[PDB]
Amino acid sequence: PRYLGLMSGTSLDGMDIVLIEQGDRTTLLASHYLPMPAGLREDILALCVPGPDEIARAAEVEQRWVALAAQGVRELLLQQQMSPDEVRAIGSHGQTIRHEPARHFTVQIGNPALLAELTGIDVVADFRRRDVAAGGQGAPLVPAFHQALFGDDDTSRAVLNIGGFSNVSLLSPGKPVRGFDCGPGNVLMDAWIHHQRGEHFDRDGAWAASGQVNHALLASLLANLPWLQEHLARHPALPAADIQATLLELSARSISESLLDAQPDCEEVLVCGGGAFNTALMKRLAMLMPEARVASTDEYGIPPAWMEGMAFAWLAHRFLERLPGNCPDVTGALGPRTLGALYPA
Amino acid sequence: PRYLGLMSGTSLDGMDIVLIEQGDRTTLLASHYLPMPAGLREDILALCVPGPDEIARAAEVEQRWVALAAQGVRELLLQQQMSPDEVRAIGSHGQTIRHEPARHFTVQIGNPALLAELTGIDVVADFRRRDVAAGGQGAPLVPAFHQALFGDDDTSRAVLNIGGFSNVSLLSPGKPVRGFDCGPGNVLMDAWIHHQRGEHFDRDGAWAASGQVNHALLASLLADFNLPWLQEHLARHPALPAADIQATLLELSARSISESLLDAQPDCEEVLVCGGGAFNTALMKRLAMLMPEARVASTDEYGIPPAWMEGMAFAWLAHRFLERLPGNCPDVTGALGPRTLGALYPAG
Ligand SMILES: Nc1ncnc2c1ncn2[C@@H]1O[C@H](COP(=O)(O)OP(=O)(O)CP(=O)(O)O)[C@@H](O)[C@H]1O
Repeated sequence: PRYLGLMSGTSLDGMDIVLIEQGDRTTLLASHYLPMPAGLREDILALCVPGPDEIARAAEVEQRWVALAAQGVRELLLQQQMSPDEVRAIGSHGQTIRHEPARHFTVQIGNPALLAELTGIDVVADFRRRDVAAGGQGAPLVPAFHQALFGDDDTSRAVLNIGGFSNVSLLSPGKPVRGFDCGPGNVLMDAWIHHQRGEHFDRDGAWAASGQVNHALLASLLANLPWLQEHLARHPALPAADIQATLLELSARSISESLLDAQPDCEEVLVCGGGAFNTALMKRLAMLMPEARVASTDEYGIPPAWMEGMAFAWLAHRFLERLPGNCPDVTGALGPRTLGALYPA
Repeated sequence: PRYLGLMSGTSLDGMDIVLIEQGDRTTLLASHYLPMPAGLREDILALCVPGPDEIARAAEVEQRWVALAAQGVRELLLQQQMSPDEVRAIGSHGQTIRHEPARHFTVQIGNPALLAELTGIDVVADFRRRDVAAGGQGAPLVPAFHQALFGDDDTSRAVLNIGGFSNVSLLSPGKPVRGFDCGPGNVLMDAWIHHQRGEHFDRDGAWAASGQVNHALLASLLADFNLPWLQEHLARHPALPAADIQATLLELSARSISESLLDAQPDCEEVLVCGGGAFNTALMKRLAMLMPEARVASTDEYGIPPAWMEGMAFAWLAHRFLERLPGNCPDVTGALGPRTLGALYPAG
């Protein structure tokens, strides 16, 4: 069946809306991004810390959030010339305004009843609360999706997300799913090329690849921008591209070492997040993990930029299939649980 | 199938827990009442008006609320020798802490995911939000249940709920379901007998029945609800026996109810009374005298115990959800049309 997934993370720049086809495999049919208006962003941020009149404020803020979400859903469907009747459900994360599992609560707003009213599509939402009710942290959610996609190959695999920072899901046969942070991802390379060339990032890692790794600098680094700038002053003036090359090597070494310490027999590293598009970084990771095949998740039909939205569409599917949606090995929950709640159209 | 219903009103005394069998008819199998501790009542009340730190406070309060609800479900099932697997779903009203349909929102707490986790039973909850989303007031919800129970091809009926206050569902054949608020129910009689005798309420209305209606006082009251409000009225009248005041308060409710009811439905053939007021023998007697063309009787005579009507409505709403049948009455709520109400939190 077909599902929409709706995600809006804590950066509040906009909403990711994806449309998947789900059967034996998960396939991305379409995707859409909708920027969040400045006014909505502030009112949400103002709810992310304790303040007065929160019940009423959150109730009114979520109405605006839902209207925007419904607009985005309508827009994606229009683009695909698809009737909402062709979609089984929307999996909506909502918007986190408070997440405090130590006090046994997590709060995502996003009035799913209104989302169903406006879209005419069944909504599955409120995915974190059941994991928390069962003693979990209510996060992370995506490793369950990683496991369903890539687990059970009888193969030791790592699903590596390279965003600003790096994190990995380890899928080892006969072992619990594991998850941990690997180190910096794109954060410094982005910071360095922005500072030096006004680029948001290093496309294909081409700037890094044109430079030459400085081993003195690399050694200092291994033993943010001001943090980096502090290091560069302690060396003669280095070409900016050599700096970039050294920053790439820094990420490649930190990721590969963290991964291999936890899963030395890793056979495949599947890379998602924007770092999967960094050709130079991907090449170096492969060199540093010579017993593992390193490839983008794209090679498996999962576009690396859309992992999160697709996970939420998938969670809608899991709910309706009466299958568990959490990964208690990573959330700390007592066991597998059905995640979410159904608000029918 | 079998369903649990969980009701907790704005009076904040306790939770109604009911077990029904639902097929062509709705039948009460078992019921349970669980008092709410003062500390929880106080903390809930404090969330009913705007205040500080509400998100975190509500989250902590609802966890205690859910723990109590789950124990109540457990006890009912223990008494009935029933496993949670024998229950199809719980329909939970939750606890209302803010209701402002004019601002298009209504808020019931009661973490349904936690309720499903603790009970091991599928939970259907959050019934008001879809009605509000469709432009309605999100209330009242019970008239749709009243309709399913008592709506008939040939009888003008009024289903009258007498709690602290009174509200009625008008069921006219070939006509839309109607609903409205009929005035005070037990609120003043309860306050007056508590003040004068330290009783929680006037059992069978016997104290009121021992008194005599004062027509001057009745006329003043009707020319207009709490104890200071009454004391202010008593100040404008000579000193009356306490029982006469109680008798006059009963007559106030009886006349206000009958007059609103008869004005809206002059051809009323049956008044079916539920809520605790149905147990007030003296009040029931006066309602019957004031509506002589209608048969005035407890819902018990129609197979629905009057104390458990509201809880049973929420059990019924869980059934309506699972059957994808509408749960609201848009003519009474003002919603755009019929809607499936609620959200499913599966036990899994
Ligand atoms: N045996 C009896 N004799 C007389 N009155 C009785 C009674 N049993 C119950 N009552 C009355 O019923 C009242 C409770 O009414 P009910 O239970 O229907 O209200 P409720 O629990 O729904 C709260 P609300 O007032 O918000 O509706 C008591 O306060 C009392 O006045």
